[PDB]
Parts: sequence; structure tokens; C-alpha cells
Amino acid sequence: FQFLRCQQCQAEAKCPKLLPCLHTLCSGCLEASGMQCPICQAPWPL
Amino acid sequence: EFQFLRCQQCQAEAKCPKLLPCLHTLCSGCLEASGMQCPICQAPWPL
Amino acid sequence: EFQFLRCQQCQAEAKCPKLLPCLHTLCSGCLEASGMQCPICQAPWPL
Amino acid sequence: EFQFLRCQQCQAEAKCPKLLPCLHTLCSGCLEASGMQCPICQAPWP
Ligand SMILES: [Zn+2]
Ligand SMILES: [Zn+2]
Ligand SMILES: [Zn+2]
Ligand SMILES: [Zn+2]
Ligand SMILES: [Zn+2]
Ligand SMILES: [Zn+2]
Ligand SMILES: [Zn+2]
Ligand SMILES: [Zn+2]
Repeated sequence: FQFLRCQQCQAEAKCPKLLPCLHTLCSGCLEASGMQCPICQAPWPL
Repeated sequence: EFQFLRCQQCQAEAKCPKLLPCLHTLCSGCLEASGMQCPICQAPWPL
Repeated sequence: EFQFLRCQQCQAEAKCPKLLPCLHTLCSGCLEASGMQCPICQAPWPL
Repeated sequence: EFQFLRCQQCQAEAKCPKLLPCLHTLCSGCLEASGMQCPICQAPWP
């Protein structure tokens, strides 16, 4: 079996985090996202 | 033999859910009441 | 204006998709034609 | 900050879930024990 795919850039997303919007992101896109999802702009908590 | 999806905000049936920018499933009532954003994750509705 | 979901088998509109055991989204036509298993992943339908 | 996904069979953590033909999320333990098909929906493994 392969890993999940990032729904922003379609690279492999090995161990994706649980996000509030349920999107799947690779580490690169998540670290680059700032304060909200790059796909739907759901704000990240804190 | 199969039932409909469930609303992730109120847990009722969501028979014909709309495609939202986030991946959530909402019944029509919860969508109509939501204002400018998803009531679960606050993804803004597209303008 | 929100749109309806898309069938993952034929990519037509799936306005009121049923909840399947595998979580795929199918239009009513593709579900009616499916026989006893999912046309995408072959998850068996209950019975 | 963010937590990881949950296994949909046992509800434990699934840190790095594999892509299955069905859309289910399994921890590695539940996947290793599954045999030739998904333990939730019985979609056959390729
Ligand atoms: Zn990515
Ligand atoms: Zn998102
Ligand atoms: Zn609702
Ligand atoms: Zn949402
Ligand atoms: Zn179809
Ligand atoms: Zn399926
Ligand atoms: Zn498990
Ligand atoms: Zn499954």
C-alpha cells in the first residue's frame, strides 16, 4: 500500500495531521499554510 | 437498502448535501442557517 | 450558489447519494447498476 | 497542536495511514491483521 495524497499539491502525505476542515495535507503544504487551510481557508486553532 | 448521509452539525439526515469548500456534510437547514462560513470548521463560503 | 456532489464512478451529478459501506459517492444510476458490490472498490453490499 | 487521524475500526491513533481502495482509515495494527480485505467494509485488497 501507498500513502495518502495531499489534496493541495498531490504529493504523498505520509503522516497527515487531523485538520478542522478534514483536508489531507503533506508536511510541506501544512508548514507553508500560515494560519488557515490553503484549500478552504478554515482557520487553524490555537 | 441504503440510507442517506448524516449532517455533521446536527446529526439529522442530510439527504442531498451541497459540495462545500471544506469536506463537511450539512443538512439544508444547517447550511441555510450558517451565514458566511461552515458552522463546524469556519471555512468561509466563496463570495 | 453551492453545487451538488459528483459521482465518483461516472463523474455525473450525484444529488442525493446514499451512504455506502465503503464511503464512496455514487449517483443513483451507478448504484442501481452496481449489482451486489461497489463498482469502484468492490466492497460487498450487505445481504 | 494538531493531533493525528483515528483508526475507523478501533479508534486508536492512525499516524501514517495507507491509501486503501475503499476510503477507510486504519492504524497499522488493524491493517496488518486484516488479511485480504478491509475489516470494515470487506473491499478486497489489490
Ligand atoms: Zn502538499
Ligand atoms: Zn481545508
Ligand atoms: Zn443539520
Ligand atoms: Zn467545514
Ligand atoms: Zn454515476
Ligand atoms: Zn466503494
Ligand atoms: Zn485500528
Ligand atoms: Zn473499507
